[PDB]
Amino acid sequence: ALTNAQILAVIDSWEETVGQFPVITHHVPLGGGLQGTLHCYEIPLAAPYGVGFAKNGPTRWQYKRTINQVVHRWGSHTVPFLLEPDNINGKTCTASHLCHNTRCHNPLHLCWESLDDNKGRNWCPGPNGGCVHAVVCLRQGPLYGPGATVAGPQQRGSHFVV
Amino acid sequence: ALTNAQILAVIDSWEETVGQFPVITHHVPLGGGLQGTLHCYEIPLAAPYGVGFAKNGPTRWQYKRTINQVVHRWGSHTVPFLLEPDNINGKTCTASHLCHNTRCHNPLHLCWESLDDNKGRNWCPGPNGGCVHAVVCLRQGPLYGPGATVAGPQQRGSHFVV
DNA sequence: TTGACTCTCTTAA
DNA sequence: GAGAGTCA
DNA sequence: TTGACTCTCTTAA
DNA sequence: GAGAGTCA
Ligand SMILES: [Mg+2]
Ligand SMILES: [Mg+2]
Ligand SMILES: [Zn+2]
Ligand SMILES: [Zn+2]
Ligand SMILES: [Zn+2]
Ligand SMILES: [Zn+2]
Repeated sequence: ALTNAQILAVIDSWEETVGQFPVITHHVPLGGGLQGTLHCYEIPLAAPYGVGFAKNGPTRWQYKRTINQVVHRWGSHTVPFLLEPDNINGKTCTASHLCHNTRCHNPLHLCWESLDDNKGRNWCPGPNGGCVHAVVCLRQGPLYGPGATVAGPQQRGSHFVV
Repeated sequence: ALTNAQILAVIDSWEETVGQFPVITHHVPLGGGLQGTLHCYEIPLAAPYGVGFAKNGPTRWQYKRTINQVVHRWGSHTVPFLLEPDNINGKTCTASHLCHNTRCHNPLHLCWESLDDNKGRNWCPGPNGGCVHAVVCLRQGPLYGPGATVAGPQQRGSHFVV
């Protein structure tokens, strides 16, 4: 098994490498009609991505290090959380983008939470619009708003009551 | 089937059958510390379900009718919306439970919207807690709340800014 | 040991 | 959140 | 014609 | 949102 020291060295090598990813300034809604700025550290669109990084899907990457002749590989956004519990309330912990930018590997834009918590951030009103997430959102969710519902509740007869 | 008359006949037959399903009272959070009551018309847990209905998954059903000597079949919750556009902004329209109760087939608890709009209702603060859905929620979403995030954004070094 | 690809999988709407 | 096939 | 099962699929985190 | 294989 990797020791704590070895895990800390993986996190440090990952941070070193990600810290050299292009830093992109994004203006984002915070909720309440306010605008803010996020600084995303974006993995390149095509190879090479950076030492240890490889793309396993359109918006999926992995980080790989070989320690004492053994190859270790992690989801590319999971590395900041290698010293954390990997489940909570019986649910698997996932890397969760507070900036909603998959290419971003800025650990200040990531949290570690259930997939349900992760998904729900997509619709959050944001840190200035009423976010109640205990680990606060950095921005209004990209899908927040009135929606585009095509048809609402309706009946042709009188068989139903709400 | 093809004709508007045939489609109205399907909707009317579906409503009559669903209207005979047991009416179950559910007390629900509305947001804002308020509680309300919904009347769900719940398909039975096991066969027989009702004329035209059959279970294709743990919480999936289909409605089937023979028209023009051919079998026409639909997802059980899609029938109220057979005269509506089946897409919006290039996204497929889905039946979406405002009561978040899949066995319920009350059309006064259903709307017709993108899967994204559908999902997002799970986290809505509700009609008395700030729901902004243009087709208003009937209750606070079951996943609304602070979440259970295990670890927040963090870095070991000084490579990153928010 | 490393890069750049390949494949399939999980969840809950 | 879906569509479609196999039997009786 | 109708009922009661079976299977896999879609989406975007 | 994930894990793992192949090849040089
Ligand atoms: Mg996310
Ligand atoms: Mg729903
Ligand atoms: Zn970011
Ligand atoms: Zn939030
Ligand atoms: Zn209902
Ligand atoms: Zn709502």
